[PDB]
Amino acid sequence: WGYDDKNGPEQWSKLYPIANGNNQSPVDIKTSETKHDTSLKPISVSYNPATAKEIINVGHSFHVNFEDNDNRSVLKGGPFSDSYRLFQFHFHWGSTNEHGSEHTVDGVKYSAELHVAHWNSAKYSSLAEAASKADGLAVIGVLMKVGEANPKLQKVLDALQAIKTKGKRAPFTNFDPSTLLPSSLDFWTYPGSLTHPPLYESVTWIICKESISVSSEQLAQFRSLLSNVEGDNAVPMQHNNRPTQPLKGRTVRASF
Ligand SMILES: CC1(C)O[C@@H]2[C@@H](CO[C@@]3(COS(N)(=O)=O)OC(C)(C)O[C@@H]23)O1
Ligand SMILES: [Zn+2]
Repeated sequence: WGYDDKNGPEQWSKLYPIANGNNQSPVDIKTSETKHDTSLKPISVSYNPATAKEIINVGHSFHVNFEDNDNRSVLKGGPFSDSYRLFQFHFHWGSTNEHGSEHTVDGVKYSAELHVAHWNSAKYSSLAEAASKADGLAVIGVLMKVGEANPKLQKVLDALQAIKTKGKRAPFTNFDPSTLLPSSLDFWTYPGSLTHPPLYESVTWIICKESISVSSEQLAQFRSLLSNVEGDNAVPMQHNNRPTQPLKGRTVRASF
């Protein structure tokens, strides 16, 4: 699977029927229709830089994995009663600065989007087990607006030269991804899914209202990553964001 014309988002329903489900992500957040929930507690993240493990080129994107054998790096608060264990973060981008984010706010598309994923370690004992549970995954989404260079992305960006082609991987250690989050953690939350196959509707989304910046050149670096295996003709990763999906009755709650 990928985002090309033949194997993109529009063709995912073929092997994954859940793609047309009632809890799919991403979605367009309409602020006039969100419901402020007074019960929503503040988002609390506490990550240990030592849990950073490695970075991998998966063909359609790349992601940074974290050791998730214990609760050294966790997420709490918000709409959760359980503690969620950090295990990965990655980005989504588009072919041009005009688009790239997965979620949209009042129809506005941003240039990219950061996803920090965690799994429910209070109820399950592994990502594999939690991945398909309705309450198994928690993912923070941060909209990235094209503008000033984001120094926080530096380490991530510098590591890409070692995993240029599909399947390459390299250690990525000593990094706390909470340093990538916006100053304010006011958020929107709704029940959704993974935005890439298998598309399980096991994700409780936490979308930050505040965006973070990224320069046009930094985005270029993402797009310069290759989706081909070493040796083949270079084929740049131009985009990997899935179109917004129907809310189908779901209510998007706001912590503010
Ligand atoms: C690079 C990218 C998109 O992110 C990886 C992998 C497969 O899908 C994901 C999607 O997670 S998401 N986009 O719902 O946060 O689901 C998991 C299993 C959480 O890993 C994510 O590809
Ligand atoms: Zn994602």
